Amino acid sequence: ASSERELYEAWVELLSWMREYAQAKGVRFEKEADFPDFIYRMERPYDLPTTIMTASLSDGLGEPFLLADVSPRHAKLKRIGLRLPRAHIHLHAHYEPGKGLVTGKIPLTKERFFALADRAREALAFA
Amino acid sequence: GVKEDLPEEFVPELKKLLEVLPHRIDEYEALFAESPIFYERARGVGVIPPEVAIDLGL
Amino acid sequence: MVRVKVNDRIVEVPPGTSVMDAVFHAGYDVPLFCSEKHLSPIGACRMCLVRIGLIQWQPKLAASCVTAVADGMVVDTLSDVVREAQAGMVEFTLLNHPLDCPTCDKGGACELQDRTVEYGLYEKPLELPVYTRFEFTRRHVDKHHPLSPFVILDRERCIHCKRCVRYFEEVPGDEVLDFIERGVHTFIGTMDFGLPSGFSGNITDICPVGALLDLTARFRARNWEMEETPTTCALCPVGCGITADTRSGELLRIRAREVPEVNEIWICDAGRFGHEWADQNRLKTPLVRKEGRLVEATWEEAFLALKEGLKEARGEEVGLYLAHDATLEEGLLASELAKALKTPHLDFQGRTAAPASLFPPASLEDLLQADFALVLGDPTEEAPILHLRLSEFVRDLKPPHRYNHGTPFADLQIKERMPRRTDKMALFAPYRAPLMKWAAIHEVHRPGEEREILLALLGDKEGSEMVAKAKEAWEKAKNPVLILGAGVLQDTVAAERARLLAERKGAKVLAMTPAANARGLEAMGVLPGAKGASWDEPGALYAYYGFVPPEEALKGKRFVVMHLSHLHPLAERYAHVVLPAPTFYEKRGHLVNLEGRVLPLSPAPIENGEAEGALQVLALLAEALGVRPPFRLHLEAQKALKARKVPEAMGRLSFRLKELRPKERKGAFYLRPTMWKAHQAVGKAQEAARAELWAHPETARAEALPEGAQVAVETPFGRVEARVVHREDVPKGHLYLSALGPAAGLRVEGRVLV
Amino acid sequence: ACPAYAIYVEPAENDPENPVSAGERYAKVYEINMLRCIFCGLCEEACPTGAIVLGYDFEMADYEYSDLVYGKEDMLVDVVGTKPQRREAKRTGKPVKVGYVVPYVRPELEGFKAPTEGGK
Amino acid sequence: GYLHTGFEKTMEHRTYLQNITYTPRMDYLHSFAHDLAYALAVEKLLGAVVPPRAETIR
Amino acid sequence: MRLERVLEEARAKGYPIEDNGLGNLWVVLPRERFKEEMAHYKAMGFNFLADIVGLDYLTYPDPRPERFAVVYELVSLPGWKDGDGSRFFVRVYVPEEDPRLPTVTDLWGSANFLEREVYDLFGIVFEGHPDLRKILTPEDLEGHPLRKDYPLGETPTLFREGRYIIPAEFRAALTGKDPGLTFYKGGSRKGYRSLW
Amino acid sequence: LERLEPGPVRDPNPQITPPPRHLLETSMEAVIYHFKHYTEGFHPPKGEVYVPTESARGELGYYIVSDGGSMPYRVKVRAPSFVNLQSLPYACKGEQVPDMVAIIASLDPVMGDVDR
Amino acid sequence: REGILFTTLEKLVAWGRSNSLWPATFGLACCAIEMMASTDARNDLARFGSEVFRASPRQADVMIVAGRLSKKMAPVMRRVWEQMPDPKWVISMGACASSGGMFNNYAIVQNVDSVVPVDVYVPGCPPRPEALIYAVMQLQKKVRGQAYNERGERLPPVAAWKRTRG
Ligand code: SF4
Ligand code: SF4
Ligand code: SF4
Ligand code: SF4
Ligand code: FES
Repeated sequence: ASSERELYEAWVELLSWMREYAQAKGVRFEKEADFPDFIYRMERPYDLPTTIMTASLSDGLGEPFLLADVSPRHAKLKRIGLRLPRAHIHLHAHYEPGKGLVTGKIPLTKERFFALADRAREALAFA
Repeated sequence: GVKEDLPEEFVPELKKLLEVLPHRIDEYEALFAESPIFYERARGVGVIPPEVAIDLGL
Repeated sequence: MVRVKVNDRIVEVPPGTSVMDAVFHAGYDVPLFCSEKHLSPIGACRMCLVRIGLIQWQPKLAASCVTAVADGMVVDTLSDVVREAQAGMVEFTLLNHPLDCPTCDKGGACELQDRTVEYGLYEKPLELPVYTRFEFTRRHVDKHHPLSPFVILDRERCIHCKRCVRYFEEVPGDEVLDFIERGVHTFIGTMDFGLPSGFSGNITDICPVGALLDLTARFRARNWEMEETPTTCALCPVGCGITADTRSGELLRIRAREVPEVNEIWICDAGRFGHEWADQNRLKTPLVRKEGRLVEATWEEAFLALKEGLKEARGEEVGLYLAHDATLEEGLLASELAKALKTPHLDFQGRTAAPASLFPPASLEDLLQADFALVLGDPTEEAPILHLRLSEFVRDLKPPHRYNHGTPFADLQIKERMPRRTDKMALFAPYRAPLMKWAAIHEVHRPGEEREILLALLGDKEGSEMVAKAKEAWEKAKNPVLILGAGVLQDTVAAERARLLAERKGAKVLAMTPAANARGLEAMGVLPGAKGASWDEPGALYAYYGFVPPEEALKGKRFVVMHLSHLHPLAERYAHVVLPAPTFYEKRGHLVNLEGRVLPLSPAPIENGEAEGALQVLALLAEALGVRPPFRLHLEAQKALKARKVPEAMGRLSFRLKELRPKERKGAFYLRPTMWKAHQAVGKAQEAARAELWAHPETARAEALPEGAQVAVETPFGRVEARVVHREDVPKGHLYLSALGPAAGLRVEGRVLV
Repeated sequence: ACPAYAIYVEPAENDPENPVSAGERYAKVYEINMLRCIFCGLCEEACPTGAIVLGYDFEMADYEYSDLVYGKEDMLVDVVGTKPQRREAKRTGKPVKVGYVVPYVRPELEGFKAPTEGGK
Repeated sequence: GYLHTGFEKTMEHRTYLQNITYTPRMDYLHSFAHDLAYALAVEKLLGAVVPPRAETIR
Repeated sequence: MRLERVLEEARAKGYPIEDNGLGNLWVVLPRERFKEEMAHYKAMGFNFLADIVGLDYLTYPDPRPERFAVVYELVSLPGWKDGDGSRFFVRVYVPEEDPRLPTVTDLWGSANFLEREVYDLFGIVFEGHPDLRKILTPEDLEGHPLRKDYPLGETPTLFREGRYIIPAEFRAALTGKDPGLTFYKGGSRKGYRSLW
Repeated sequence: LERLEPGPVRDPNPQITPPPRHLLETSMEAVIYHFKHYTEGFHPPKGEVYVPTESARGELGYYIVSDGGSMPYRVKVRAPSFVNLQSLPYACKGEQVPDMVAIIASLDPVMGDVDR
Repeated sequence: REGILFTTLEKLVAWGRSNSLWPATFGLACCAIEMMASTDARNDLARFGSEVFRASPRQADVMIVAGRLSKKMAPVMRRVWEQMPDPKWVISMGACASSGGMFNNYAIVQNVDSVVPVDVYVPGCPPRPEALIYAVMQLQKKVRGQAYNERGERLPPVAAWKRTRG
């Protein structure tokens, strides 16, 4: 319901992290997508806390090692997903009220995400 | 069908002008039927048989 | 033939054929996505599912296309159930198809889009529409991934067009892609990271979405807006039909034009991307040497100059030396002129020691009916896509049935992922080739040895095992086609020996030349005079130049008139008049295709400023010389062409011109037959078309060379920087240097400049 | 949509760091020849960005052909008048007016505030 | 016949939608009638129907 | 209904009878027999000859017997003291070689000008017609203009820095003959209709 | 006015009608059809058609042959006033000279009919 | 000899000329019907020196080329233009005239400015009457010389020295 909001707020959060890691390691970031519902929004209420629907971390070859996508506004089954290229690792962030934002059921933290990132970055290291 | 809905504003004004017009129409008519000069300019002229109206296409 | 009834109409159509094609012949249609022209089907799209009676009705809707035909068959396509299903599959397809239409640049060419709207629509007269049943979030995956210096990849475009992956197998038989993860998690990728195949770019056209696009024209124009100008290629001697997509009188994009004579649906990469020089700074106002510098002049000012230049000239002092980029018309006019006013020679830039008028040409379609191909040369470089035509030959395919639409869209005769032969061809290159992938008979020869091979096949020298097996094979090959290089045509003896063998068992020849329209110009007698000289050599003291010649050419002259399209270092201390010349795109005239076929070249609609063809300019030199050539226009030239006895619209022409003027020297530097030409090295292809220097690891070592770097080299054909290639297929004792521009097969002298 | 073909549009792909429009494509050149503009309105209907929204302008007229092919920056929601109006208002130093009023804005416009019964 | 365009020609070189531009551009008076008449023709052809309210407005 | 005594006759004379499901009907005649046939109709109580549309079928994506075809629309005005509302077309395919055809000035003085137009726009000389002149077009432009063959006459539109549009390839528009970017079409894009 | 109440204002078959623009936001299929509609525009089937109508100016009608392209293969316009003008030398037989002006005017010329 | 070349005269006479504008409309289009509108009934023109609104160049020198035109009209218009007195101004009214709106055709004449020189364009087909007012206000101050172009460039106070006057 309003789950939505905290999720969005979480999505920003996560994104923020993605940038941080990006700068931290100096690794390449690229915003991928923006909301359809921003484009074709044109007088109908927009209030999303960012404009960004999809964004990714790339190796420095334009090849991502990590993709990060939010669900759109009215697009049901609202979750945020991650997936590591060539790994078949598909992560489904739910939000759980009374907890926070959970990875399956385990609460996400930044470090979790960093660990995922480093193992990605270093392992797959396509370039 | 048309591409969007009517204005609401359309309704007042539409009534309004229907009120005024009957009277107005009359007053234009009023200029013509009398004015015996109106007669003397118009009546005789503009002739053509109905039959020929179709033949030549009217 | 097979008795088909598709719904309400019957057709004969011989057996082994796809239902699909008869459908389209019948004027009935279906949505179609997987299978395609010139390619073996798969079932994957599943769009060609119909029901059929023969009279009952199948319990499962077979992909008609995949299935063969049957006599007395009924095909049902107007089925209510079909239409419903079509929509169905459409919806299914659309499930993750990311919304991107306005910025989609598949766009007008989004055939997918068009099928959607054709065949789609909800099952319900409606009083309220429906659009979906879907509503969940889509997949988000990969985009903005540059796949190549020419090609951008945004992955979620793909419909799982399997076409390209398929292409790579079918057409080049060289693979570089693959599906990756399974199920829905899947997606196609490369692990080449930039695909080093010589044919690649066709996939842009094949991509039935906009995943693979020409970045160079990304966000530059829109599909519909372009004028798609069918015209002719000339950039390789195949000179394929092409289509110049243009807006603002500027070349947006080259796409294939699908003549099934000189390609089918196939283009070289060099052809498609190697066009930016045209899109770039080019000569567009006449120049003259002042006293120290070049001066912006008119045509008139030049004509005055021409008279001046021809006031102390006898016309035997004058050299006419053309590019290998001249039309029949310009040829014809040169011919007639050099008659009229004798000059000591006519030549053209790419011209060789022994013509292709020493041999038959052949057809590509001829080459499918063939037995064996004995190959000496390099299809990949010289005649690129012929390489591919051979691949098909080799993969065993017999000529396509062409009907009331030409090509069908399924190969049942051949079926993908399946063998090829090696022993159906013989190969001679002086080094490495991709052909060796399919070759077992392959041989790296020394440069000058080619003749000897020939000699040995005739049996007056002793071959190798390969050459022996070859000997045998040529016997056993009842109608083989002999394929001849640059190293062949430029070396008299080799040519002679070939000439013998190919006569002995009479048989057609495919003559790959570094000249483009070598054969037309040959026919137009643009060959040395009896006293003569070559295009490379000086033979005059004044000159007309359709091209930038050899350095040694420039010395031996004192008035030089160049009709060029750009400036080059060779000119600003050797020029006396430079003039603007039109692109081959925007040139007008007729060319003699390597097949033997005459083709017209459309003028392209492009900006050019001033650039009034060599036709006019050559005419005007003659005007400056007191000689009216009987024509100076296209129109009269067509007449005059026809007069020379050529029937327009792809005549086959025949003539045997025997001149066997020797001219070889033995160098230690090679002119390697290359796939690129100097002026192409601009744009993003700047690097792609830079020079390479190949040498045996041994000689590399011995000269203490860095084998990653680029090295300065000085040749009498210019100073090149060249990446250093180790390659033991090059025997030491020669340096193979990638010859940008025409000219190959030569042993040439230069120096490893330091 | 423009039957007059009244639009010369050079496209471009936005800056990734500094995108002039959030999109990946924008209009690097946006020209309109008002000398034949159809002001289709269908124009508006096709545009999906709702970029194009008819104004309330009509105070346009000048002496020179090629001045009347209004540019991008003249075609914004950020200008304060018509080209001649504005050009006058600098040389004269006078301010602006446009002499129209509506009952209220059109919802479609949602930037610029026009005189509306409460301005002129 | 000192004026003329050849609308009839031109409109074969524009879309159906586009043609609706042309229809009131040859009747200074009742513009909408031309338009309607053309509309109807098309509507008939592909068999499309029009809402009652639409028809009211029309 | 006035129509019907024509219809049985038409059928009797074997003339093909076109019909659109929109209830529009043509009668395909030869040139020769037309005049008299049509004479008989007016006699049979056909009030009003509304139209003459000259047709150029230079290029069509189906075969037709002739390139030039005329079509009359005859009507019976029921609001008149005679008539039944009986409205129908007559189509008459026309040799390109002879752009002749006897007038119907003879039965309506409307015709006069209508046929004049048709001389201008398509090449047809209607036999027995007083005056051919253009009544609608220059006589300094020739070639019986408004034909498919006949030029379309475009000019590039101009924008800053001379940047121009050429109309005739700008268009994403098409004809049925035309294929566009697509290699084929079917479905909707081969037309569509409804019944529901 | 009596017969007026809420209702959709155009045909809701989105195949043949451009869709509402408040839904591009939503489905792809929308987007597709929308895009398509305003670019290419539909293909009506092959046919000729005519409808007679009463204009203010008289008998109005369009004889439209479409070949099933995106543009018609014939647009004939029935222009009443033009036909009505044929009857002018007739109408103006033996008339008086100041009167002749009015006699033209009274018939109503809209030159568009005529000129086309 | 036209009221110039002393400080006084030129301003005087120019005020005279500017304020007395007598429109001769050259209807052949929809423009006319809007033009009669443009005259009366909401706004006036009599306060801009106009009782002349009618067909004599023998009454006017303000040429309003109002509407889309054909080939047949070019010499006609030319001649009509010629049969005006020596100072004379050319308004090119509306899109239909000015560059030929939405027609590209042999029949039509596109870019009316071809036939005769112009000084004022006023786009829009239809435009608003009021735009025309704005235009003549322009034209007022234009012939007053208190005008430029959009590049600050000055211009003559007449239309009639851009091509030959007579
Ligand atoms: S691939 Fe086709 S359907 Fe998809 S966004 Fe591109 S043009 Fe649209
Ligand atoms: S990239 Fe294109 S051609 Fe290749 S499989 Fe995908 S949809 Fe088919
Ligand atoms: S194969 Fe030759 S002819 Fe064909 S596109 Fe390539 S260079 Fe041009
Ligand atoms: S610009 Fe418009 S109002 Fe003026 S003549 Fe042209 S179509 Fe008519
Ligand atoms: S299943 Fe795709 S074309 Fe046959």
